[PDB]
Amino acid sequence: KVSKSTKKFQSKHLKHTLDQRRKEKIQKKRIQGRRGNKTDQEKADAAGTREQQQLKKS
Amino acid sequence: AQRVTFRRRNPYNTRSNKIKVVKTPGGILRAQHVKKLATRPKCGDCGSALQGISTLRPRQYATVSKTHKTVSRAYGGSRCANCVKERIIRAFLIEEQKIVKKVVKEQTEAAK
Amino acid sequence: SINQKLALVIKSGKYTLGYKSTVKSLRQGKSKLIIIAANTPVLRKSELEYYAMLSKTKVYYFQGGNNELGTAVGKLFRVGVVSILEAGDSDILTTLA
Amino acid sequence: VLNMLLSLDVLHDYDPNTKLKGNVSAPKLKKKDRVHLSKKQRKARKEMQQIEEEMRNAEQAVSAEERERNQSEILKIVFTIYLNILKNNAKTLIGSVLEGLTKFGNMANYRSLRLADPLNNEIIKPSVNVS
Amino acid sequence: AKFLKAGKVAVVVRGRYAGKKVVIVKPHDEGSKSHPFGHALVAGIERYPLKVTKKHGAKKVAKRTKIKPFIKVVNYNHLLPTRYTLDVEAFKSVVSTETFEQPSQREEAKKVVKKAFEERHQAGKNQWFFSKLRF
Ligand SMILES: [Zn+2]
Repeated sequence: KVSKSTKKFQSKHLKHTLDQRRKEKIQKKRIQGRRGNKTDQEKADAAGTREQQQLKKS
Repeated sequence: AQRVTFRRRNPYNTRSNKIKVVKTPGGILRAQHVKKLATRPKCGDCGSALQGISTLRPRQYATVSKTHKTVSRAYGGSRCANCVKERIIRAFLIEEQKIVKKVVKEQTEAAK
Repeated sequence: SINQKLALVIKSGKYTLGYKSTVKSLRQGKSKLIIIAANTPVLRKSELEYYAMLSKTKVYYFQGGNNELGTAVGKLFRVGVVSILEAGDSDILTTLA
Repeated sequence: VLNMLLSLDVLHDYDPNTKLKGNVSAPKLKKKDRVHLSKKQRKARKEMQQIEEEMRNAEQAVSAEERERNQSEILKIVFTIYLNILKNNAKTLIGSVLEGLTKFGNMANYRSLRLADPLNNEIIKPSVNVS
Repeated sequence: AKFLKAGKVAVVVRGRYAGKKVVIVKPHDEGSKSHPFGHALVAGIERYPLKVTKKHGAKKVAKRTKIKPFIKVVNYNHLLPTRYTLDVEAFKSVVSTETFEQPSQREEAKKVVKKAFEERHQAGKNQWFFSKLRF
């Protein structure tokens, strides 16, 4: 037997939730093949520490 | 299998209006609004529920006798037993330390 | 060392481990020395100090926590204070320790 | 002596998102392991946190706007020192002056004869003041 | 040595009289049949006397200096012994194990303790015992 909250959610919020999930999936697929989308930790690793940068300059 | 609804102005499922379903002496199901549950008084030092004090709504304490909302011990009804014991021990030890420090100061200023 | 003397006392002598037992023995006047761990709470430490002053019981401040003192005694649990009722075979009392 | 000006951090800009040293700490005290605070104490805690947040923002802004003014003044002083050394034409200070000009020029609008090698010499390879 | 002996002043830390000052009359280290634990019979102050100034006179002074006593059987775990002493020679004979099984003996013991405490307070002795502990 379906619960009341499940019925209410499926009648109210299911459609736009699924549409938003599809939109996020499409955007992720589009951005995966592009260049220039890196996280803060990844960019910090790429730049390196001050000592690493001074070594790279030298 | 009879369906019931609110009996007051509020049509929304807010915390203020909560419904229980009861079978009246007429043989039918009807809604009843339930009040907010009372909260046990808490100790002012550790926050644990006070023992020996009845749990009532804030305005219901004005209608009961003092024995139902106090404890015969000092700070009874405000602080629990362990907190009072710590307060007594700490106060006595602080006074003793003050006496000892005063004696030490008297001795160390007595050289000159 | 001091751990060897304590271990010998536990092996042969008489002891009480814990705050309640220590205070009871201090009240009964059967304590020869109280070893206090450095991890004990300040209020209980001050109460023990006052009780020792009242009962004229020697105090030794252990250089370690309650777990180090428990391991020194020989028990796999923490002990916050030890009281020496009888030295027994050891000589912790003789050496002012 | 004159080589210490080469170590002025205020005349350096690094990458905007440089990686710093690995620092790990508890993000927050656990909810079940909190200390009891009275309602007056909790309200005072909220008030002092609100004060502290705005003080932190103001201090950040003030430090940001003072670093630039200090950088300008230090640039003026350093360039005056370098140019006066050059006009004095001291044969033993030319290399350091040129290295400083090359390092801090874009911030503006023989090893046996010297002692006490510059700081981080293992990583700071001299661009102009080579051996 | 032992410090929980007759005449030793203690502070009660548990019970209705928590924080009140008592004096030990008869220590029982092995306990009793009805109290199988290390306990002590104590006589303490339930209502400390109020301070008297020069403005007060006659009947008011007689009212302010009244002392209400109490007699209790207290476990050692519920007492905090002090380093101070107070003489119990006046009422060491009324406070016994029997006193707490006969209410009339309780009444007589409280009467005697009240009289002794008021006399000692009016004599000016033991100012610390007759002063409230602020906790
Ligand atoms: Zn409490």
